[PDB]
Amino acid sequence: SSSSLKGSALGKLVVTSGLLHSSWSKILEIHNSGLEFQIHREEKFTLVVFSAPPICRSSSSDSTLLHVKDKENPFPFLCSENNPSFSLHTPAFNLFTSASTSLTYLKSELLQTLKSEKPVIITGAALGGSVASLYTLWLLETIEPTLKRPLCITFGSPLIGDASLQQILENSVRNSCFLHVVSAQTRIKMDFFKPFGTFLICFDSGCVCIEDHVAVTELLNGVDYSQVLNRLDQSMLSLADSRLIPEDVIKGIEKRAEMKNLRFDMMFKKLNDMKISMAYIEWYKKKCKEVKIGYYDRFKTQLAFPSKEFDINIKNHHKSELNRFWKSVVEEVERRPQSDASILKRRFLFSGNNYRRMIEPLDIAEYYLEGRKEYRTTGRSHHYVMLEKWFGMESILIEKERCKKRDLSDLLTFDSCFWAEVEDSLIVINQLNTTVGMRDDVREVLTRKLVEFEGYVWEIITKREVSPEIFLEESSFMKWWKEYKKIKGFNSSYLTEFMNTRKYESYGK
Amino acid sequence: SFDALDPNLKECFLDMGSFLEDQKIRASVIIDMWVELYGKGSSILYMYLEDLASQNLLKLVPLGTNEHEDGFYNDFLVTQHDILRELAICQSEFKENLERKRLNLEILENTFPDWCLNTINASLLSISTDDLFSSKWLEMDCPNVEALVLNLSSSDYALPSFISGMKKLKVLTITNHGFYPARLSNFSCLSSLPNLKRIRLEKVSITLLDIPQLQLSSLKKLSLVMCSFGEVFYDTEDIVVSNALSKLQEIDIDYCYDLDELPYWISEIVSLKTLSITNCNKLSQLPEAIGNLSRLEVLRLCSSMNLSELPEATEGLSNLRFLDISHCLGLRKLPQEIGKLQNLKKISMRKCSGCELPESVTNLENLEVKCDEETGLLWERLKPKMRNLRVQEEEIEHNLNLLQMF
Amino acid sequence: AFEALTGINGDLITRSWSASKQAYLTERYHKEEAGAVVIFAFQPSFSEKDFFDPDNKSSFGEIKLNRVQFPCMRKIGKGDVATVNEAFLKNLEAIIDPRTSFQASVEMAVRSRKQIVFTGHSSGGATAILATVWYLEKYFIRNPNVYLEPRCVTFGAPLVGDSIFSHALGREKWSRFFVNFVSRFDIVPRIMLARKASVEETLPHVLAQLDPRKSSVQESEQRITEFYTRVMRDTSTVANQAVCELTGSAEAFLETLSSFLELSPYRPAGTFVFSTEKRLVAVNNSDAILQMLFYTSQASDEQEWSLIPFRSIRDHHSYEELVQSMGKKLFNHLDGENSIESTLNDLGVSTRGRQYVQAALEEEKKRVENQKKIIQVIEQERFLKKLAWIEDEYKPKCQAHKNGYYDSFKVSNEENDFKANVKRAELAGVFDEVLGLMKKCQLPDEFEGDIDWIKLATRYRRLVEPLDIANYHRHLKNEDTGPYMKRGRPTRYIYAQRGYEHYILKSECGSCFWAEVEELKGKPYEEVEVRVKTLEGMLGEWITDGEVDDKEIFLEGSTFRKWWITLPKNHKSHSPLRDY
Repeated sequence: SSSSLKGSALGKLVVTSGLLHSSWSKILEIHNSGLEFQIHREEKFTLVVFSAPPICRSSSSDSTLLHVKDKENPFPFLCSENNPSFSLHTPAFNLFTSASTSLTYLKSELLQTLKSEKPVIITGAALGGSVASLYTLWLLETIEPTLKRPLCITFGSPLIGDASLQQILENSVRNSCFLHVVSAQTRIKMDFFKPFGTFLICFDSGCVCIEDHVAVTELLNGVDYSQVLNRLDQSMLSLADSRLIPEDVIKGIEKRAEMKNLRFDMMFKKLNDMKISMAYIEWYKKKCKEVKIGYYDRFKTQLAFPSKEFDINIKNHHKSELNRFWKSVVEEVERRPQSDASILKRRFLFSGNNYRRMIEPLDIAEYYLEGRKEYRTTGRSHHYVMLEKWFGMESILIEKERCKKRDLSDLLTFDSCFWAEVEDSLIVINQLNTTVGMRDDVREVLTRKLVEFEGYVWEIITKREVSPEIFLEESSFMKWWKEYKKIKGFNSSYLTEFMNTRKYESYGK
Repeated sequence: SFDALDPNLKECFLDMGSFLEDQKIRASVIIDMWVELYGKGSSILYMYLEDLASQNLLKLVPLGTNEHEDGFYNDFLVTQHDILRELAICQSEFKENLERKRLNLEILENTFPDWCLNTINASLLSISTDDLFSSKWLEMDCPNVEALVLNLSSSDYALPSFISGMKKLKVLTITNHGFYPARLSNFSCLSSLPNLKRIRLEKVSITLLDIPQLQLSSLKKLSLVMCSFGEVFYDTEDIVVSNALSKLQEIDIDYCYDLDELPYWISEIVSLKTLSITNCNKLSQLPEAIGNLSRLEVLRLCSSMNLSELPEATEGLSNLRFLDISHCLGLRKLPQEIGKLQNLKKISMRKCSGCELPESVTNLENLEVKCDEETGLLWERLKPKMRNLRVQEEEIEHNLNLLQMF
Repeated sequence: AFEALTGINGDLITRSWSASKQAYLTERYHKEEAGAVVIFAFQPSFSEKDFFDPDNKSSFGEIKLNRVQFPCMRKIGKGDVATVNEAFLKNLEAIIDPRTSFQASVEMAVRSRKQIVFTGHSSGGATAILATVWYLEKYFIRNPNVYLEPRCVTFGAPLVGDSIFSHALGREKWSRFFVNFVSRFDIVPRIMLARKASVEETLPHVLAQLDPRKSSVQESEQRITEFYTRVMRDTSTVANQAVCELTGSAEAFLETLSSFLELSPYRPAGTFVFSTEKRLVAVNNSDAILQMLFYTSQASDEQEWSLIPFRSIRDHHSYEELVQSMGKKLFNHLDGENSIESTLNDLGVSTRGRQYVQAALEEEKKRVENQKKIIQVIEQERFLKKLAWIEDEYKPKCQAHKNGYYDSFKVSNEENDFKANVKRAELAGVFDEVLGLMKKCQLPDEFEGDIDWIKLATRYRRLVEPLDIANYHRHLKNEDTGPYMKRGRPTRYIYAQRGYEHYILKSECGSCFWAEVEELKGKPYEEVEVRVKTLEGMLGEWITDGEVDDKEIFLEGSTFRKWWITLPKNHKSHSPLRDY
């Protein structure tokens, strides 16, 4: 029974380490109906204490809703596409919002203390506990497991958030930062408000540590803490022991944990299947280049008019699975990192970079055949932008060298939104050729758009950052070139001289 | 070579002459034709085809990891060199065109041949047309034919009227070689034929609701590949399906991309034995009237990636033997009464490792599951609850055979 | 039973205890001969500079071993060296040096074909262990014979090494030579589990009380109880940490705590033999020994809380009654026997402690079953068909095209290349899963030393690594992440290389030949003179050993030949290979 043993031992370990006694002593010192605080920069660690007025019984269940686009929302970093909103307990939110004033400077102090590798603890009693959590959740707006994060220790506090919040903080790093010390005699009304984080439950003859929120629900659903800390201290040298939680809860915790471990191993196993799928895409791309179309235009045509058997399999089996897998990977690692030195260690990061640069063009084809505009700023999905950012962060720390006498045939274009630009340019050109009664300010801005695109194209060609397959006869880039050559006239430039003399037929040789 | 072949393989090889040059033919086409022409079994005809590939007289390529089950050969290419077809032609011009047996005819831009005014005595007639064909049909007599093949390239097509004159027809095949689907019309003429038993179409734009309207009283099988269905209507209850279609047993729908909803009438063929909807990637669900097929034996749904669940009325299929859901990636959970089927013996569920087996599957006996190893993790826990279970595992070998269909 | 387990019998215990008693007088060590036996006993110490070195700045006194004097005390594939106590290493290095006439004596005793035994009471015990390892690195590892097998027999010694020390003994099969006797309440086997700061002010008094020589010192109730209390508190935290990360169970909040915790790096090594007045219990499992080091000396009942602090000290001096009267006690080997409840309550363990010890033994069994599964996988026929298709089908057809399978793969114009790529990926997955099990310590200590595994991994690396390099360079992956040897090379190949090199030795690898030629070509010859010279120097040794094949690399269409031919005729006239 791994989970039962761990829970008992971890409660025992935290009790022996000695943070409850120090934190509670500081709380007792600040105490023995407003919001106050104290700061102690001891040699061991910097410790911040909040005190706050007693508990309102009538106002126990009111909450304020927040939203991403709302501007009074202080925590916009933690709401997402699957959770665009969350709601918070009202009185503690008001206390925190009022106190924001000088704890801005305190935030500078505490973040600077953390960056120098010293521990920081934020703690409070019952209502001051909730406020403390808010302050901690305010400091956590920047996370990487290379750098430190605060720890919150909370003695007998009410819940603050609802199920949307505990869904945001379900299996993430931001859970590991909270520690709620609650006697087994307190009962909670969890119809609306929910628990997040890790809990320490203090029985009479021992204590237990539980990280699962279902079990907290099953144990606490429906005191004075100096005595319970004394009782734990005395029970430390007990001569006899029982099991303080029932075995039904143990079975539940074990079951869920085993499921989670299996699902962790599953993606490590499935990455190799994904690589065989990409190999199929490689041979598809090779044939699409042998027939002088390019795989982007072949994919687009066969999406409009399906006629072939290989292409339906490409789209419906290989690309669909690849998209599903990589969305899952990005959804999972951006709440729970790898390797504690970098999320997405090295096989996932470099495979994901290759996947993005091979597979996004087809997502652009789908987007623009379906009848949409402005892909880059309004259309591309989250996992693509995350993959680009994470790889670019590390690509600056590695040494490499690009030869100027190579064969570029098998290069993948570094900007995976190249075809989005081409589609936008084609849209603009046809809107010029088809419009009537159009003003001249708009005509001038459209000419600005064309000149901008010309600059972008010449700067990727000259830098050797595009693949020669954009020069294949039945490409869309060549349709853009033909129509722009018509609507241009004789205004010669660098790009026009490159194309006209037919020097594009030796690029990348 | 041709003479060195035994008698039967002589005409089996001679039948190859009717298909256009370098045409990638699936092995089910000629197998169905041969079954109706020669009354033999499908298995032994596949053995003859393997034999002809052993003497290096044709090429046989599998497209995937399907086995040679009962007459499911929609997954094998027959591919023949030019000169082998030319040799197969060589043996059959000895007799005269009006009294040939195997005659291949060509029509280029409505330049009809001037001997078709006569009375043709072929029993296996093929017709080829080009892009410019305008469906100005000459009137011929062809009373000796039992088979018929129509190669197309047109944007629009009308079946000839003299089809009603072939009182001896048995088989029918239309293949479109154009870029965009052909619009077939003038199709009701077939209602006069008393002997039509198998029909096959490919890459043609058909309003599927026609078949009940057409009184195909003797049709045994109907197969569609890559067809387009257009606007899916349903509201023609005027015609009793079970009386017009008294002899229909198999329907094979393959690669029909736009079919998002299965038609209403196929639930009313109580003579159904097989039903096969494979590679249809817009089909998300099946009608709850499928439980009205009380005599359905086989049911294949291979490689339909978007099908999320199987309908409940699968309880009512009391005759189901074979049940194939290989590579059904969107399938989540089998129906919760799947264990009430007291005849289900086999299942293939390769790549269905993501599908949750309900409890009552323990209420089955002597079943053989074919699956990959990741699927077996679902099938290994429940072993000691099943007195005669077999779980046979093969492996996916990888090849580029489908790059022929590019 | 005991003799069939440990390899020693009663008279050897008797002689070792007598000799280690004699060593209380002589200087630094004491030699004793009896027929075909020679035993060296070592002298203890009871000051503070001989446990925690005053020069050392760290909190436990630890120093890392040296890769040239103890080459085997490391994790092979990873690279990490072991860690020992600095005081004990200093003592050993003082003893070994030529001025002492210690090496000459052991060489005398070894050329005579006799048995060698190292021993000592408490601190001397810690030196004995070190000497044994020194012997094993100098003599036994060069020609391993039963004549040369040593013995180490220690009496209440303190802990000496970290977890890599125990792992390194386990991988070499040397853990069977060491035997350590610990009484139930003896306190010195538990001292080095504490922080130096927690005992620095009360250490010398209690040490003075442990000396059997200067016995004139008198007790103090409070100093004794304080030493005992703090020592057991640090022991408590070390054991709990060990349980909580037995399987990596919810490591998150444990890491968050870990920013607040300092815990000793010392673990048991060898076989540990706990003793009571009724029974002897033997354990080979280090995790179970670490739990029993805390649960055996907790209180049987309540009022015994005042007796334990002094009975610990008094039990440190109870190894004479133990040695003279060990034939009259029942012997039980804990790892094998399955009725541990009676045994472990006889030792005084509670029920929680018993569950923790059971957990440790179960995890060892889980590691053994993991190894069984891996052997089953790699013995099958589909795996070896994947490996034999490259050997017998791909490589010969690529030799018959007159360019070799590296360049054949790098051009990739056929379905045979698609098949090689998919096979390469499948084998990659399997060896990556094994490596991942090794990195979490889910396999037994001796897996990296198994010879079937070394042969398999060497065959795999030498066939398939050229294809991984061809994949890297085929598709321009070396312009996105740099040269192969730095950030491109997978960890499985490095692990295999290190394991093979260790097994035999007791442009650095030949399987990475191609990488070098890809870095070196296309460059002016002045800048690459040295590197081309080193490569063409090691090519002969590689071709003989079988790392590089000779039918492939000299082919007409090959990449290496078409680079070699363009070098200056001044170089091509004096090359070591110009006759190819």
